[PDB]
Amino acid sequence: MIVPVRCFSCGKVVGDKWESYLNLLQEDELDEGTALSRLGLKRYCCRRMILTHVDLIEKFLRYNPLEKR
Amino acid sequence: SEGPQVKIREASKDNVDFILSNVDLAMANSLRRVMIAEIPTLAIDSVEVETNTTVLADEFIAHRLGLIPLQSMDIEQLEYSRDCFCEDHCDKCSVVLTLQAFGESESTTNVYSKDLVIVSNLMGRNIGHPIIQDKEGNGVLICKLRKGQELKLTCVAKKGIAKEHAKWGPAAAIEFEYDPWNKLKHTDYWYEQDSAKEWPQSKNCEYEDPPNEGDPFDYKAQADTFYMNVESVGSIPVDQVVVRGIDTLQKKVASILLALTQMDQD
Amino acid sequence: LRMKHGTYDKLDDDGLIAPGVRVSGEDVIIGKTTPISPDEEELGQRTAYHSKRDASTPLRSTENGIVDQVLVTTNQDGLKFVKVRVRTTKIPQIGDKF
Amino acid sequence: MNAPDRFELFLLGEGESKLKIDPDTKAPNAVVITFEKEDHTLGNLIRAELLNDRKVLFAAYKVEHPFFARFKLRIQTTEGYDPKDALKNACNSIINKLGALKTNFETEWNLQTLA
Amino acid sequence: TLKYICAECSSKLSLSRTDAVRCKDCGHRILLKARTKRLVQFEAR
Ligand SMILES: [Zn+2]
Ligand SMILES: [Zn+2]
Ligand SMILES: [Zn+2]
Repeated sequence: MIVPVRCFSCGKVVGDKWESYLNLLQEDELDEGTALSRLGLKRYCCRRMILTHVDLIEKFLRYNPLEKR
Repeated sequence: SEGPQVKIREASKDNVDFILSNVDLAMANSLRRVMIAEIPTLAIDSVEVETNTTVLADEFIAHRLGLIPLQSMDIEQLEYSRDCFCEDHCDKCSVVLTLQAFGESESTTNVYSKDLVIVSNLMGRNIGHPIIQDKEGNGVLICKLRKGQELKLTCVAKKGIAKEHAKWGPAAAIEFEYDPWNKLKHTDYWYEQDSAKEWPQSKNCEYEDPPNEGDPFDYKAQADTFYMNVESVGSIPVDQVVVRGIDTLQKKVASILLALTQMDQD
Repeated sequence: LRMKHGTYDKLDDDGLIAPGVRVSGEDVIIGKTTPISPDEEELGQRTAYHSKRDASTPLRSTENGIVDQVLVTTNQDGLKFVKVRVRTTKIPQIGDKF
Repeated sequence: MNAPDRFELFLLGEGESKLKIDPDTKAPNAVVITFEKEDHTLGNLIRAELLNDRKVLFAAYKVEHPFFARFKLRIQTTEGYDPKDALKNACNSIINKLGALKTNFETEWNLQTLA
Repeated sequence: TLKYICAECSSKLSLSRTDAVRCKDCGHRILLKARTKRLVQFEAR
């Protein structure tokens, strides 16, 4: 629902590359493969972590908080 | 010196690509396994949640926090919590971080690992700082807050090895190759029409002479000249992964020697 | 009377456990009592002080986890009723089906 | 629920020793050594180093079950050569080779200036 | 006596035994028990 911290297979930290992955797609107009290779994800185990991730936390954040401070 | 030889092909902040020569297969594989699973590292082990109004579960957040790479350069100065005489944790065996995030903005506030604040006394060591790698300066995206949501928690990070849990592993993926030309015939190459055409040559084939395709099979040849590429998660520098792996394997063998002498004296 | 052997200490004054509290197997999460006829003779441990019996709701004997959300409301009849959500991890282990 | 603690992969328990050497009655001058809280990482290294010893007739290791972090190492040496001394020599040669490897890697890393 | 939060208006209320379970601000009859004030410990594995 949010980007995993580490790649499942090898353990490379991919959780810090998610926000820069979206920038490479929306304002640099790169295709997904070049955006993955630019971030340093050269193993397809790491590439499937970012490429196949679904950001379901954005849908969860549209609901109003139950306990609002 | 006489023994295993190292020729480093490439060196980076988080990658070292080297040729480990004049060494047996078992010791190269043992070094690979020790770097993967046996190097002590600092990682967040226990999370005490005070406030959690996020959309993520407490245990979800705790599992994400365990996988945050923390600085572990001076991890040998830290003690295992099982070997410490304190009740739960202290500065001698743990590093206490805190994380206080509030959604004060109308847009979504991202909670990063740069927001983790060490509140324990480090005693001048070089541990506990979350590792920052990207150019933006933020860390790993821990959570996301909408307006009015709060996340207050306290992490205790203790030293451990990747055999206990993979959050303590600093070794990422370790590339490990030998005999790229298959001159030892350790693989029987599957093929449809031609094995040489259908199997792409590895990048290490430039570092060995190709076979002369008329010479007899060398039955006396053993596996040496390993091409290894260690990648660092960031917790320790990539050279310290290899050095600490050699040290850990040496300490394991020395512990076997010590136990052997202790039961020899009885 | 007839109290369950599980702990009741995690309950609050309303008989409901607060969200966030960790629960373990056969622990009471909803506490409920019903009145009985006074001055009976059953099971030996029956006295005039025992004006009620326990109709509490324990957790499953093998399950555990964290109380995620406790919801108090009324039904169509106006009777008060509660819903307690317990949240746990299912980490894959030997025998899990994929 | 039935999952064992992970520290049982590398922590010696109560009343458990690191090594446990038994004589082997199948062959003369042969012992079986049970290594607790170790795995293929130590076993393969020790076995392949023992096979480089010239006076060792047999060296093998097995992990009887992957659930338990322990392995059995059978050593059979020549007559007049204690298999405990063969284990000591194999361990010492591994220590020396690893020390040489550490020094070589440190010097070669210090030669690198692009890090 | 015990703290609750209304499900839709998210207003903190204090309810006793005799109080009917109903929000005093927006009248929604669904109330959530407040999260506990004691700190709860999670292993980060
Ligand atoms: Zn990966
Ligand atoms: Zn301590
Ligand atoms: Zn309301």
